[PDB]
Amino acid sequence: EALVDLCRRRHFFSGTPQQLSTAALLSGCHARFGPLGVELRKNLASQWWSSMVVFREQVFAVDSLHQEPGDSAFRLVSPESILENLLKTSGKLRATLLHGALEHYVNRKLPFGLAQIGVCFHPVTRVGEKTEASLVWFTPTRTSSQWLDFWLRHRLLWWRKFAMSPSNFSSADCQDELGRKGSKLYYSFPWGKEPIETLWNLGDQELLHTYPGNVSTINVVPCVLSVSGDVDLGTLAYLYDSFQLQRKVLKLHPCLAPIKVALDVGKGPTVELRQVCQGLLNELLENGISVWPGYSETVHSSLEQLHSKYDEMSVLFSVLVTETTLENGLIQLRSRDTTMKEMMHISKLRDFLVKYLASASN
Amino acid sequence: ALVDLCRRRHFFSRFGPLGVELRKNLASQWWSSMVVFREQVFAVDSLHQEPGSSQPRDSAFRLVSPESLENLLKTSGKLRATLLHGALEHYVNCLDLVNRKLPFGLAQIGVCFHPVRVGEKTEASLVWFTPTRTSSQWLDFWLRHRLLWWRKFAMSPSNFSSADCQDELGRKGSKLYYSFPWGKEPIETLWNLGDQELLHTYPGNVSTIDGRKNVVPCVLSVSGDVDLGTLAYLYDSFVLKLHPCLAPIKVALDVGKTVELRQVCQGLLNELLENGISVWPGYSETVSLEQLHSKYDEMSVLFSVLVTETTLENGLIQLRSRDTTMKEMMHISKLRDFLVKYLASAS
Amino acid sequence: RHNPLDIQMLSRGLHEQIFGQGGEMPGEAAVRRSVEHLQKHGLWGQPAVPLPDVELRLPPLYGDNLDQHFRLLAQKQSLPYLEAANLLLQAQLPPKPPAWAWAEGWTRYGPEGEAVPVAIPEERALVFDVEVCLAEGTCPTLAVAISPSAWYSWCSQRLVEERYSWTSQLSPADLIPLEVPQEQLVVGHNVSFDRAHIREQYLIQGSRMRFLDTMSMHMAISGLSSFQRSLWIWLDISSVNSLAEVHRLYVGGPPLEKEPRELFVKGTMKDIRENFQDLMQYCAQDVWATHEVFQQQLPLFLERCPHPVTLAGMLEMGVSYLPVNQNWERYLAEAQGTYEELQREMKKSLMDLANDACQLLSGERYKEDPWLWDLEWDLQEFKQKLGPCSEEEEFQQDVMARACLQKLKGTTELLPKRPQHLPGHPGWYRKLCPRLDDPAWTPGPSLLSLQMRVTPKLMALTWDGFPLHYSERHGWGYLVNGPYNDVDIPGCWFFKLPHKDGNSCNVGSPFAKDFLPKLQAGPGGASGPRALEINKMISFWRNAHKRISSQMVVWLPRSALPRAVIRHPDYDEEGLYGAILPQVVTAGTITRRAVEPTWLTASNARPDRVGSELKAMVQAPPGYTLVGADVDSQELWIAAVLGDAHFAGMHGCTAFGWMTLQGRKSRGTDLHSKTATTVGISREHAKIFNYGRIYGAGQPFAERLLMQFNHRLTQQEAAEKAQQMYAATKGLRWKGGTESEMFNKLESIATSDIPRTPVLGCCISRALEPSAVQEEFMTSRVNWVVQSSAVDYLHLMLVAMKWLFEEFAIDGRFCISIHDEVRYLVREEDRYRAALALQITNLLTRCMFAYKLGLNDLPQSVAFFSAVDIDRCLRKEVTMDCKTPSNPTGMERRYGIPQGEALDIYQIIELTKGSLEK
DNA sequence: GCGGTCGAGTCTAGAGGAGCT
DNA sequence: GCTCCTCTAGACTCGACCGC
Ligand SMILES: Nc1ccn([C@H]2C[C@H](O)[C@@H](COP(=O)(O)OP(=O)(O)OP(=O)(O)O)O2)c(=O)n1
Ligand SMILES: [Ca+2]
Ligand SMILES: [Ca+2]
Ligand SMILES: [Ca+2]
Repeated sequence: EALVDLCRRRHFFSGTPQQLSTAALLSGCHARFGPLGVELRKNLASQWWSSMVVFREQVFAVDSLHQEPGDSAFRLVSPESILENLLKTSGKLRATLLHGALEHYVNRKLPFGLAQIGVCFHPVTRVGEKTEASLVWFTPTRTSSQWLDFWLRHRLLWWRKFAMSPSNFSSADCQDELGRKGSKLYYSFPWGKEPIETLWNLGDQELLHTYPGNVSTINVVPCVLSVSGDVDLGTLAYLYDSFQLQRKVLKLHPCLAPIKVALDVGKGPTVELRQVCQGLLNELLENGISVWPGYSETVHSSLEQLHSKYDEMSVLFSVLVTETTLENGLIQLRSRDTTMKEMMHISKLRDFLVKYLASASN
Repeated sequence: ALVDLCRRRHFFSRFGPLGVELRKNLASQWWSSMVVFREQVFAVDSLHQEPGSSQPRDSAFRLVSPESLENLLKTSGKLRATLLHGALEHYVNCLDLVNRKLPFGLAQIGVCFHPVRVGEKTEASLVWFTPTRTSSQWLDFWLRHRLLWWRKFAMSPSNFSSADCQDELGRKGSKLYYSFPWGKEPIETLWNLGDQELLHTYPGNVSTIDGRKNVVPCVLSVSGDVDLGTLAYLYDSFVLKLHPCLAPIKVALDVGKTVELRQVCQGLLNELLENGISVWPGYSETVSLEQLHSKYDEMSVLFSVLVTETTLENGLIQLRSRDTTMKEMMHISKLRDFLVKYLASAS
Repeated sequence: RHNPLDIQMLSRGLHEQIFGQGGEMPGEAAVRRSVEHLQKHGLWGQPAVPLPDVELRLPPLYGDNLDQHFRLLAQKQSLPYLEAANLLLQAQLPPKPPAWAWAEGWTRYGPEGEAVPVAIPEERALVFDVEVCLAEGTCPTLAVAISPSAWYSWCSQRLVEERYSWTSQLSPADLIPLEVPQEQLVVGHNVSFDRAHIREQYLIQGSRMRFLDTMSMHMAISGLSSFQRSLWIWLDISSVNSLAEVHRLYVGGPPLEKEPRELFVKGTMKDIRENFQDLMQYCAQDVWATHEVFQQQLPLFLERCPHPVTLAGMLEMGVSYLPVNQNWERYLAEAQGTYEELQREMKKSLMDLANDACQLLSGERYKEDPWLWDLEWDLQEFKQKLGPCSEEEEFQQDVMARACLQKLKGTTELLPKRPQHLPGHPGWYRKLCPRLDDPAWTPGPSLLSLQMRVTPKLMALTWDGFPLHYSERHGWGYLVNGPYNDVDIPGCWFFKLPHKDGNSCNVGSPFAKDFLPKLQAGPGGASGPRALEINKMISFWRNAHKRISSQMVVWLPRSALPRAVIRHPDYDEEGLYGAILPQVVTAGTITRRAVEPTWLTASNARPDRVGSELKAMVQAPPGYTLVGADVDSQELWIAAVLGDAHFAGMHGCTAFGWMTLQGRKSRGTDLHSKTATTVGISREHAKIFNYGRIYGAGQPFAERLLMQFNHRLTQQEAAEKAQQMYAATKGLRWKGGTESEMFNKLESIATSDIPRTPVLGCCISRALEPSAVQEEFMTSRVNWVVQSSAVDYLHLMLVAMKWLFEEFAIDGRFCISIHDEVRYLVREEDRYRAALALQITNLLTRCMFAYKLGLNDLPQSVAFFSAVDIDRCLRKEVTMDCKTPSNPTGMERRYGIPQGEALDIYQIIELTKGSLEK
């Protein structure tokens, strides 16, 4: 079975089969990510945000509107007023977050960064939207090449960190219209390599057409590196990479998997076991471990199908609370990677999960 | 006044960096309390633009490609005004997820575009697909639960209020309120729309549009303004005593009484960040202790940590609390556990 | 412009000013025999297109012939240094002073033992020995030296002052200053260690001080081959390279005391600061032994190496100099980072293989896996010993659930004191996965590694499509060195993995260095083959990262860089420039071939080898060009002209000489391609086999090598192949082979009473003469003849190039001679004058080699360098971009090194108008 | 009192040389 | 063709300690 069929069945992907085409996926004109896909994309954005603004000094946060003031960008025309006046004063949707970052330039050291995650609109004319995570890194002119090289390898290491096969995340070199230098990350999708992330060593030009007035506002007038990764395309890259391209399992990184614990109840008595499982679920959630309540599911299925379903959904750990749990506290914990069943005591379960999820992230 | 304090401390720009962090915390609390803790409530992702209707009565701005006027109101997409219509298109999408077991919920925190120019507000919408007979019961349940949620993080839960009103079609609904200093502004609103709303988005077969029987749910919409909600929590908390589960910055490290202290602070900061505690690295600042106290109070920092020469001699770090403004001494290895325990107990 | 064999000899413009006017013409019988020999192999009657003729005004050759010209050149070169060697040979030395001075610089003690403040020895001859504490750093600690009528000592500031603020950055201000601010000779045992710790030798401009090594002269006089070294641990006339054994062999008497208190290999700063007065005494006695053995060796060396070219080349072969820049630290940092990253990737692939291997437990599927069937899969058991709800009801249900959970969490009274360790996992897994209670626990098989007896089963390694199997009795083999019957695997034949020590040993790691050329991951899964690719990528840096990372780089500041760098616009104030002075012994073998493990290697940059661009990291400073010219088939041509001189008086009279001269690689008519076509092997292996055959390696060596390169070749088939491959070239004794006269001359000049190199006349080692060793080590002597002739070729090249550089004032310097390559660090303006100088040096060297053999002629083919690579970083071709797993973007993209131009003699003449004047 | 478990001890194969440290 | 030195890491064996 192809990956996209799996990610559509297990709600990583949403949309009609006419929207599951490669061009439709890579264009962004339809809501492609199902619930689990949105949760995985949120995990990816969280990893990006922590590793780039929290674990990283001199990088900050930026808020930008979905409308650039005053190109192929779509225009916002008020139907109350409804051609010459529609292209001079009408607002325009943003195509990249770079111009939003340059608006928050100071609002006084160097180097620094202005990282942001948001939605950008792409002509496809239809309208396509992609979630872009942009780091706009300012450097003195001399160090720009060195900082570009450092950002290229750091971003490549970050993208390969969660990757089962780090070799697929390739890199290259490119030049833009004005001859500026820049690199371009890739992922070797089965059809071909796509630029999940690009870096452009934008010169002094960018601060000129966003601050065309006094130059004291923009003491070296810094360049711009414009690191911009596509987290929708990145999420699809990690959905293709986790699949082996046996047992169908999305070997997603424990820091990216949407569902980490999958509780369940063995047999009768139903009321006591379900009360215990609810208490355990409340215990897990307080620390911050994302659980999938499988005990409340009225659709009953064999253990094999349940385990296969949890494998496909990239569930790290599967917990079973049987009637014997009421006596001593032994719950038959199972792990996705090995598929081997433990008999861990209740008091150790939460601590073991926290320790595992702290070792995986470090 | 409060506006000056929010402006200087990066809460007001609208939302400064601390304001955006507080809004992110508020959205995360909403998400947890309405999706994670709450059963059968899921996430919905939908595009910002709408397919585009033929009715000129809509005030939503249209999307026109510059590469191409009476046809601009026919086949040109428009920006969404409310998240309600986006949720209704995922009804089938999340129907199989719950195995078509009513009731089930859809939640989403996105951007809504309303004509002010074009204005953008961050609306956190809960759309509940309840059967018709239990419509008012679930409506009152959600009303009281949302009122409790909004009062929980507030120092003064009396300012938050609720009231009723009626829709254009005579449909009954409840509106939550916050008593702003200039007067009540509804930060949330609940309507009992009924099966009519689901009828429009699914004009086709009825079977795809509650015990063993299946009925078209009496779709009621719970929509809250987390931008106006963040404004309400900034007004109410006024020194800003924001909630520990909402405050943007938990810990403010520093130094006092050099390179060894720098490394100690670096290790402490790295441990705190690895655990998951947001920290303000005040040791990296360019340069009084009372001024730092005032600054961390205005920024709503729960605890100010001071690392001094004694931290090398004894391993004890001075800890100051925003709530009590008193000094405490603790060993470095037990600061992380103390902070985690305090955050867990605050929730 | 032609010879009796239609081979286009040198043009009359050059020949009339190189060889003799009258000369001598080969007789009718000689020419007839040569033509018969050429026509017997079919090489006679295959004319080739003529190269365009060259008209140059060569520098006026001194003396009468080439031989006198060289002799005068080498005498003028090595005159002031042989004088210093003689001064040191006969001298009177005061006794070692009882005490030493705890100064900061140089110290000298004479008859009075006065505390003389010295900064420079100010002497032309100083035996030397530098002492460096290995643990603290490569910076010197102290050194004791002797000049005639003096005793010297210098101790670093790292000892006189006890502060620990010492950086890993190395600058010449931390080293031993010897040279004065003219000619000098500095002597020692393994001087390449001393020179690397000298300050004035880390400078881009050349130095007028030359270094002579007692180990090198010993290896020339009475050295031992590696087999003879093994047999030694002729016995009374030779010794091993160690100072004590050499002193016992030459001087004898009271043995040198090897200190068991090794306060320099496993000691600290304090261990030396305390036993200073005893470590200096040991160093002083080492210096005394070196001086005594130098006295016993120098007359022997000058007797056994009479030609001044030998000593001059040795004095210039040992001043190698490799410049570097700040990209060396980037090379090391990126190579180590990529090594660690690929090690993590390989470990994660191994853990993933293990995780995918557990699932064989389900249903006991492991019993059919060809690799994991014999592991321990045992299991252990645990032990022990409709509507909403009101707020009040919701609170009550929450409290009840939490209370039930807390009640359940109190039953720990039955669990055992010591928790079990993963009883649900199979037996072989619990070993891999760490203890759940460890303070450094990580999930999964976090202890898995390549060296374990599991990894070549999780990778499912297949040797020629055969799974790898381990037996305690025999070692790592495979299942289908013979079918051992100790192993009783049902239906399989346990063939051991071939080992470099034969079939009497055991193999414990199929990831050893010997197995790199061969061995692939088997069934599905893209993590096994990826792990093997990671292993092959890292192998080089794994086995040689200690040496490369520990190379004693010294970064010069702007206070010592030449003006031809600061003014050059490519120079940046934020880059550190320096050099690496390779620690190479000038005569490290019986051959006198220089030996060094890292720099002097045949390995070059590859797209499948981490850190393999190390030579490409020798980047000339801004303004300098690494003008160099790999000698086009050096040793093959040397052996060819030897055979030509033996057979007749003209080039090409032997089939080997024709193939070397008239054969071309484009048509596959040269020696290597002809051998490959006749046998059916690749050119890379044919090159190794041919160069080994030129060294006198016997037929059994060829049989074993053919078995090794192609394991499908049996013993009998390899024997037949090697016999046919040697009969066509060596011949039957020889006569009837293309190299009959070549090998006959080699054997005749190796079996003489005192074997000599036919060009310079240097003598073979006393341990290999027919009197001392009788008729033993024929292969060693035959190899020595050709390889020492090649060393004589290098000596002639160095003498000629130094003469050309000094006469015409070329701002150059010898850089390195990696095997046959010869690189020069010439300034950018002189890159064409230096190219012409290298062409003239090649011409004169070939003419000298032919003249000392009596050929008295030279073909136009070999008269000049094919291409003098003008470049800025060492590399085989100027078009290479040096893409490696540690350098994915290439050389030009990453390090900003533009490609250079591989010129030619005609282009050089057109650029320089044929004249080397300025 | 006794079967399981754990920390050396011994052995062997490989890897830097057969020189300087 | 044939050995030597030390340093490191993986595996079988051994007795000594301990909870049932
Ligand atoms: N089996 C071998 C092969 C090579 N060498 C060394 C000694 C020679 O000095 C040098 C010769 O290498 P070349 O670069 O001259 O090889 P070719 O030029 O013949 O290779 P090709 O003509 O294929 O480029 O290599 C050696 O000692 N033993
Ligand atoms: Ca020495
Ligand atoms: Ca010594
Ligand atoms: Ca060559």
